[PDB]
Amino acid sequence: FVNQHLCGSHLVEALYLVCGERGFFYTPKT
Amino acid sequence: FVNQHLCGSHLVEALYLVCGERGFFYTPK
Amino acid sequence: FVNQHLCGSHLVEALYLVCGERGFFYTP
Amino acid sequence: FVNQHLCGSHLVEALYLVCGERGFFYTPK
Amino acid sequence: FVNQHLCGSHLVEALYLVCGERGFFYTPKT
Amino acid sequence: FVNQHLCGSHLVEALYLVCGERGFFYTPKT
Amino acid sequence: GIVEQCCTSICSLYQLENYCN
Amino acid sequence: GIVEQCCTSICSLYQLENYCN
Amino acid sequence: GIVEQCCTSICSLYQLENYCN
Amino acid sequence: GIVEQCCTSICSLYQLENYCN
Amino acid sequence: GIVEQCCTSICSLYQLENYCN
Amino acid sequence: GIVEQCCTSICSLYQLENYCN
Ligand SMILES: [Cl-]
Ligand SMILES: [Cl-]
Ligand SMILES: [Zn+2]
Ligand SMILES: [Zn+2]
Repeated sequence: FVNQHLCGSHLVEALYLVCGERGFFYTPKT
Repeated sequence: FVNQHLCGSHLVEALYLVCGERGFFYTPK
Repeated sequence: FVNQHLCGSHLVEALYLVCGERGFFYTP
Repeated sequence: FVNQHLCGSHLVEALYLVCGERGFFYTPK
Repeated sequence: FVNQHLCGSHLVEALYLVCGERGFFYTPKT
Repeated sequence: FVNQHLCGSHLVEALYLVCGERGFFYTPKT
Repeated sequence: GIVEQCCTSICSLYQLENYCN
Repeated sequence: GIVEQCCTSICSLYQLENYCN
Repeated sequence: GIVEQCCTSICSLYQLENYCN
Repeated sequence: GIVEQCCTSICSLYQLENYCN
Repeated sequence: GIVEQCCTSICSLYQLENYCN
Repeated sequence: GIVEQCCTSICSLYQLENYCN
């Protein structure tokens, strides 16, 4: 689903910014 | 460090593309 | 100066997420 | 849905490029 | 909804990473 | 290397907005 | 608003300029 | 997950902070 | 064309490379 | 301004909110 | 090339346009 | 760390894959 593919692109960019120093995990599968 | 800050935004976008389904962990520090 | 130019593209995306419904004025 | 939300991120980016040193106003509501 | 235009935006970013030094062509028709 | 790498990313997105329906060729070296 | 104008249909550079300061 | 949850509705930065490690 | 090929179904890295110079 | 302040050093989410309407 | 002209000083939308198909 | 490795010099796609889950 490209829609979900696009959204996740945008969600990794927001996590980057919100998490700062701590980092995050990106685990779509789920 | 803003150059690093800027580069890191681009690295997560590249990790998202490359990793796909597997996902990735991003740990700056 | 391209470095500042590249940085404000990132700052406007950040402002977009932080501000939400408030919006913002972007004045370099 | 979040279509509007995704579209707005792209619009702020296009305004940034179009407006240059002028700056711009982003007022959704 | 500008879905196609949004998709396009992401495709050129993906093509820039993938193709590297080779570059690429972007024709919205096709 | 990185600085020009980062600028090229922003460059293709500006070409995408500017060229619209005509499309474009991105060839870094050329 | 801007999202109603530019997210339903694609806006030209002339219409985006309207929001420049 | 985050997709089902933040792709069907908008997550505020406070909902996003939960996925930070 | 690219848009036809990759805007409904996700194109992999290998399909994207078909559009490299 | 925002530029001298946030392109010099990394601005937190708290600092950026001073720029919101 | 483009990189040589647009990665040191800002290229305007008019200059970028000479690169379109 | 990826920052030190890929912010100093450009990581190929193979190099970035090193950091996937
Ligand atoms: Cl999108
Ligand atoms: Cl950058
Ligand atoms: Zn998008
Ligand atoms: Zn950037």
